[PDB]
Amino acid sequence: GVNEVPDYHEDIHTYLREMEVKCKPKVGYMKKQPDITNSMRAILVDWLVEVGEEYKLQNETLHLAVNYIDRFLSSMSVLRGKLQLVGTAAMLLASKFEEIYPPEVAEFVYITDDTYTKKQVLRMEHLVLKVLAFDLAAPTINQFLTQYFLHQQPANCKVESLAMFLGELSLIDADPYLKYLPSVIAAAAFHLALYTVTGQSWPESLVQKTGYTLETLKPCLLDLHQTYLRAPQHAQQSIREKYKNSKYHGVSLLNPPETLNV
Amino acid sequence: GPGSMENFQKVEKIGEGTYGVVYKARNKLTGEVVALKKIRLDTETEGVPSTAIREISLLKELNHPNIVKLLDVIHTENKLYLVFEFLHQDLKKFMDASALTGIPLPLIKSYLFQLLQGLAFCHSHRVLHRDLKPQNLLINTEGAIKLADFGLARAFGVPVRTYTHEVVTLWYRAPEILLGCKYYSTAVDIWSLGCIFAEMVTRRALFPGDSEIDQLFRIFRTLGTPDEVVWPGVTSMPDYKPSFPKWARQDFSKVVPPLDEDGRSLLSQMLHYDPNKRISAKAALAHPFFQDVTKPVPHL
Ligand SMILES: OCCn1cc(Br)cn1
Ligand SMILES: OCCn1cc(Br)cn1
Ligand SMILES: OCCn1cc(Br)cn1
Ligand SMILES: OCCn1cc(Br)cn1
Ligand SMILES: OCCn1cc(Br)cn1
Ligand SMILES: OCCn1cc(Br)cn1
Ligand SMILES: OCCn1cc(Br)cn1
Repeated sequence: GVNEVPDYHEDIHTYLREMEVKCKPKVGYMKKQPDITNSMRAILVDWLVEVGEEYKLQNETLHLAVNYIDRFLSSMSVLRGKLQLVGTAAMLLASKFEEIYPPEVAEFVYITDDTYTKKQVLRMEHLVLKVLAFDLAAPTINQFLTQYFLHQQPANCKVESLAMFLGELSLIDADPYLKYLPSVIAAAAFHLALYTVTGQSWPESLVQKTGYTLETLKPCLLDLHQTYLRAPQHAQQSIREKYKNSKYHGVSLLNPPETLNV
Repeated sequence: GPGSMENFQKVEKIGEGTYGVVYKARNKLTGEVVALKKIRLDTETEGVPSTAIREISLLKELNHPNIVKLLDVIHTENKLYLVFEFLHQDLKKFMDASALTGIPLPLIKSYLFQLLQGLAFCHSHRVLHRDLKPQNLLINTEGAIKLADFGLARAFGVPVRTYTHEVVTLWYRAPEILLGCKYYSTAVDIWSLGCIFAEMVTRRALFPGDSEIDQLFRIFRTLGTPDEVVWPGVTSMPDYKPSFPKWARQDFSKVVPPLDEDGRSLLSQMLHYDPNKRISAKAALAHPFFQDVTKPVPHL
């Protein structure tokens, strides 16, 4: 498993843990944002989910972009007219960072329905770079999830996809999920997926690796379990539509468990 | 970043990169000699190049004595200057100046050890270099060698996903890439250092192929054509062909005759076919080759 980098996985995990704390957005930047709301951010993220589906972008790219947006909005006040330009530049930067074949700038302009010019997008690109001080190699929920997946006895695709889906759902709702770190949402997502599919629970081995227990994960878990139950009703549905696709094993069609016994 | 172009004084051109020219420059207030890498964003209709975004973001968190330091980024709206720590020479030029004498074994040993430290640090921080070659390894007057040119580097996840296929200068490129495998990992950087290690001893590239197929054939002719025994899954790989000639593995003492038993051991593990068995930068630091290692200065 050199693909699983056995000589470095622990060093990497430890490092991401440190970086996730340094790249964390301000919990509650929206109260400090005069003209935008969590509702508008949900709309933006859901849109970005559809953009990534359309340009066949990695899941990582979506997660990076959301990170960039939240970090940006943590220090930069933005008018609702401009929120999408931030988002577009975030997704462009994410794509150039993470994708073998990023979509061209023009394609980003096109998906905003000429709301914005090529010149405006590339100028926000620079501004976002300036605000984040090129600090773009951010830990995401997925980077944690993929390592946690290695602890399955044995690997179950349904688990893997369901945990991806739940972690994605959390990107949508700044309240409450801005208050939990990627590593923690990923643990909650993993456990919830594992329990739903196989009945099993957070592995001792992941307690060893992460330090997290069901005790420490419980608050996030209760929030995530709620989001799962109410997801058919949520005003944003792009992620559910996305996760009906066979690519992801149709996991958005699986029934959430009514209780957790936690 | 505290930087502004007025405090720098250009000295001379020192090379070209993937974004334009590199210049040696002097900080006029501190005295510090730096290397400026200019990116002409003006010629860039697609905004800031992906190569630059990766190089800056990745080198911003790689602080290590054997990785070249990004000191600053000056982001004018017209141009982007990357301010780097300055180093006198690259390992390629030094090998050309050290011909007929050869690099002293102590200096090879020092250099390899340092390269392994820098790379271990890269790998430990989720970064693949993906273009290790002597041109991209910089040396100073104090006997330091440092990984440079992160324009092709990539932040990886665990396990790895499919990344770019066009990776690594051909002569330094690992078989798993040549055979078109869905997945490549940290092992591809070790392969490169493997080639570099041989190259430091012989003063010539170990596998100087002109085409992908010629590169493979040269590797196979030196290390033997791999089968399922030495490298399980090889015969299944996208660009494996059963028609491949089947060369015998040559005795490794004949690949690099001047090299001692410990050197041979180490090199053999760096050039193992199977990426899963290839030695890691971290493990290699403990190799007995390095028992008596010191850090002498370049001798020229
Ligand atoms: O300009 C309407 C407000 N708004 C922007 C986004 Br993106 C979502 N809502
Ligand atoms: O309503 C059309 C404009 N718009 C784009 C977003 Br994202 C939200 N609103
Ligand atoms: O809220 C943006 C998503 N995110 C947060 C961290 Br730390 C990494 N990604
Ligand atoms: O926006 C430029 C700030 N900066 C400094 C370094 Br080193 C990298 N980025
Ligand atoms: O506008 C010229 C500023 N400058 C360029 C170099 Br190289 C050093 N200083
Ligand atoms: O060989 C040129 C010297 N040098 C380049 C950089 Br980047 C740092 N130092
Ligand atoms: O690279 C593993 C060592 N080896 C290669 C052949 Br062919 C035989 N042994």
